[PDB]
Amino acid sequence: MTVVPVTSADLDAAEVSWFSALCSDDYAYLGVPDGSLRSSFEHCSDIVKKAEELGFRNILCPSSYQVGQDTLSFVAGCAPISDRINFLAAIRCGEMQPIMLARTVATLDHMLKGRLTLNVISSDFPGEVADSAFRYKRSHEVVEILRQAWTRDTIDHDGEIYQFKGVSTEPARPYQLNGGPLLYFGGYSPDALELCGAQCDVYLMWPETKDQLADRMRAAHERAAAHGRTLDYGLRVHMVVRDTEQEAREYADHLVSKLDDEYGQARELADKFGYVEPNLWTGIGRARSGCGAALVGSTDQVLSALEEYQKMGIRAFILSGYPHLDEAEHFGTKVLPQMKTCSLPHAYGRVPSETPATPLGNGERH
Amino acid sequence: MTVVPVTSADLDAAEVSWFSALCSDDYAYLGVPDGSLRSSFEHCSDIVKKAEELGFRNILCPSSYQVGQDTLSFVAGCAPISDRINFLAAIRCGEMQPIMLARTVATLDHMLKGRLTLNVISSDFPGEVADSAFRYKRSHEVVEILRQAWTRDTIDHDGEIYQFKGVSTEPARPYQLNGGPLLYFGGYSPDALELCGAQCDVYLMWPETKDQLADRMRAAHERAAAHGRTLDYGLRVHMVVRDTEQEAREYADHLVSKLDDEYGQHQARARELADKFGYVEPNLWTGIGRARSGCGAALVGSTDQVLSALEEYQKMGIRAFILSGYPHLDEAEHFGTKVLPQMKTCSLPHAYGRVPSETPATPLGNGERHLE
Repeated sequence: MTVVPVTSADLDAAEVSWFSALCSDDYAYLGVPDGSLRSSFEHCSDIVKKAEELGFRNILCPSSYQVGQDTLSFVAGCAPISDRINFLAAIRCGEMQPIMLARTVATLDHMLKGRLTLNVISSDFPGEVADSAFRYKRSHEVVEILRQAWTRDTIDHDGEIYQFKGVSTEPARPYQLNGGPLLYFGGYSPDALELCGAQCDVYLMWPETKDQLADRMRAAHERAAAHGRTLDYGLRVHMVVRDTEQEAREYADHLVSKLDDEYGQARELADKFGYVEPNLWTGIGRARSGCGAALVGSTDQVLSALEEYQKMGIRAFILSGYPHLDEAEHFGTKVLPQMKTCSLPHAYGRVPSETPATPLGNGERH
Repeated sequence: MTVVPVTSADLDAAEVSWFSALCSDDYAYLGVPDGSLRSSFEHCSDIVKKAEELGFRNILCPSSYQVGQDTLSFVAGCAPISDRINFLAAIRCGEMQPIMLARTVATLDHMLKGRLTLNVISSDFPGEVADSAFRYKRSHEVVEILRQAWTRDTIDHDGEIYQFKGVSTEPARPYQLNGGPLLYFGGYSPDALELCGAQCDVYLMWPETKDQLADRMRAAHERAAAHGRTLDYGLRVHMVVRDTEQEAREYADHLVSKLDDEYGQHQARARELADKFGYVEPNLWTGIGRARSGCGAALVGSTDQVLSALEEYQKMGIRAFILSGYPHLDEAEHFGTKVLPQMKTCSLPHAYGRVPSETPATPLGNGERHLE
């Protein structure tokens, strides 16, 4: 069947997401600063606007100290302007004070009538450096707390890094039910699995050999099962999709074309930046934009690959092209229509239909 | 003579601000929890929308762990929806990590094409308890840093609470120039003056006897002048304003009517708590203070009484007003149709010269984008 048991087993669809590129991540030629495509609100919202326009059911919103929009600001920016699309908010644990994060989570959740998914990154703070051990221990206690806000009356958490005995959750009650919003995050180190295992609702994978992926999927599930839980499974990958393959390979070679790479040329080139699979091009990795591989192929090639990834159990896709605008337009008109899509929160059953009996909703105000 | 020198001396106007009430602060009868008036986005934005509709030039956006909108979220909420009105964002220092705050500040600033003013509150964090000494020392280092972001190329700050050696400001460059956005905040405690002194652009005063205010204004200026700075001065007060005074006194007595106070009173045992909760001035009713809402006094009077009182406050040097009624919606409607049109208003940032006219040469604006 599926590589491992997946929480959304019986689901005959998948969440096909785009990318807001809030961290000056958008480009015309990779390595080439293009003024048109700075990560400004006008632009980045245009993406969300066009992404929703085309029927993408979520969009990742990254968070780093680069020129661009603060995640949570941008989400709230777009909340009024959006109708249908879910948001995937990057959130560095410890960055905003847990209880306040808990609130902001709620606030947004209500701003979006449930269309929210916190993505829990655990990296170093800007201008700060503390070791993995702590950073995860921290990101643990922060989710532990967010979870209390969403489930309990009162926050009672006596940790190594944080301590809260008896803090009303009324300020921080979210739109979503049944344990609160969904958490899409990954991690490969044991520490980052333990977390993806105890607390991932979704587990993200950066792109690899169809078999290497299986191994990740197992390695994750093993840790999840020890906490008596099943995960769902998602793929971050880039995208170059056209009618014809010799059009896609062409554009792909156009994207890196100006990049003054180590391979910009005793010329014994070890070029292990070629097609690790039929349609999985690791060449894009010669601009280390985080995602080091891209689906490249005809409409039908891409569609088949995603249909395969789906057969395995990968229930979410977090796609991203260059430009982020134009490439969403392609995949949108071409591949999207031909998938059965969903919103994981709607399926997982967290979002209610009419505004709920919350403090910020239809509850008794005390 | 204004009581003390004010930064906006020759300014023939004032910034007349309203109140978003994001901290379940809105009511019909004080002490009476009303579902109608939750601090939800729909509602609180309606205020900003109505407040801007009427020509209020700023709106304070408070920040506490009560049922309501997170400030900075709500500001960014309203940024797309607004055209004219400035926002005054409450900002608990240390709450968000300084460098990231610095960014968020920029992000918003650009979302608002300059229509931003951070209000620097220095209280305890939710579920946390730390001694005043530290809380201020912290709020110091946080402004010190925000200011670097707004002025310098990289952030270099070695503090007791925070340390950042050499952190590009490119991510965190604001829309505003000339020292960055404006800081409206108060404080009466020594520590809170020293700060309002070293770092207030505006200094906010909760309502008092026109003379008691003067004393605050002096005590503030002493600290400001010691740093070789002039402040501007702003008044938080509530509002009940009508055509007729015996209409305003009426509504006022209606607001506290349900409040289950010690004052809610045959062996004739009657205390004079109306000594404590009556008209300390002509039009300054301390009765609202029964509601132990933060602002313990309200302007109450005819249109023309209120207008005169504000014109008096203005003579002294108070160049900003942060007004708030009950309901927040309806009362803004009154003051708006009645008193507002009859004042010469402004935007302090526009006057202080911080906002530029065409989109600036910033990272997020019209600037050269540099390989990441």
